[PDB]
Amino acid sequence: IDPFTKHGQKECDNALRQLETVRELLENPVQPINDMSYFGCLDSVMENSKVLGEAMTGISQNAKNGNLPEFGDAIATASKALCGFTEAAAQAAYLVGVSDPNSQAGQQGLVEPTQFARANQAIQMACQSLGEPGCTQAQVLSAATIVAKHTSALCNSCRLASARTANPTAKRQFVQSAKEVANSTANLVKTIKALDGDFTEENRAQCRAATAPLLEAVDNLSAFASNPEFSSVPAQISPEGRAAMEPIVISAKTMLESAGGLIQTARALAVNPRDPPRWSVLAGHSRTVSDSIKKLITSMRDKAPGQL
Repeated sequence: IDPFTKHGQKECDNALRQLETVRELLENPVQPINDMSYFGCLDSVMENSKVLGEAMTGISQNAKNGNLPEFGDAIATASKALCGFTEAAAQAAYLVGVSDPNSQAGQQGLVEPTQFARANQAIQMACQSLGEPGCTQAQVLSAATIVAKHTSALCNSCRLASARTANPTAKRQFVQSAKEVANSTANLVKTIKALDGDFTEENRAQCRAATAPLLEAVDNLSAFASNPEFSSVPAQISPEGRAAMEPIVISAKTMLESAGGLIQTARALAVNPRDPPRWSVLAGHSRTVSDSIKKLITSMRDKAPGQL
């Protein structure tokens, strides 16, 4: 296969993978998707529906006329607009479903807690680099200093954890934790400078020593943070909330499903556009993608007065 057609067909396959990933946003929205306000979602849906409508014209025109570079560009643009659209729709659907008097908003966990696997991995990596013969001076230094930036950011998380937990026993572990990590992390930073100034076996032994109190401090924290009452609590959306969000949610799903059929079918037409059955299939998908977006827009506008 010639590389231009391969490239065009790869654009479509990358687009279909992207739609599959983004569709998950619609499965159970029980947390905000992003930080848009309701009108921000509506504004984004409006903007994406113009970008999409143009890209859809470009997908059919360029597959018909054989312009493969522009076809693959229009498929990429369509994809980014559909992903945009879905992020805005899923966020709007969440905002609607939680706003019902019988629903309770989602609560985000106090810490990450991926931030803690990542810190502990940095430490293990720095220990291996400090210990094992296979690293340059510069490289032992980077692996030590990357530990400092994880643990330093763990201090900001403690702070925000305490200065928002209500629960005081936790608030105090998080204030205390911040100090232990800050004190251990300052200690490590000190050893790293002494090392990047005189690169001896004993200064290397000092940085190594400095990681144990630090790692213990990240372990008292990393372990204690992911207790219960600290994991995010999903929204509890009432039957009425669910029914109110449903037209947004189903129209966005139906949009994505028919967009996938439009792209899959375009992927074949770009190689051979003399195919009336596939143009008819594409047109069917295209009409559904357009009807879906109209419904979604209508549904978002019907509810928008509540968000003023």
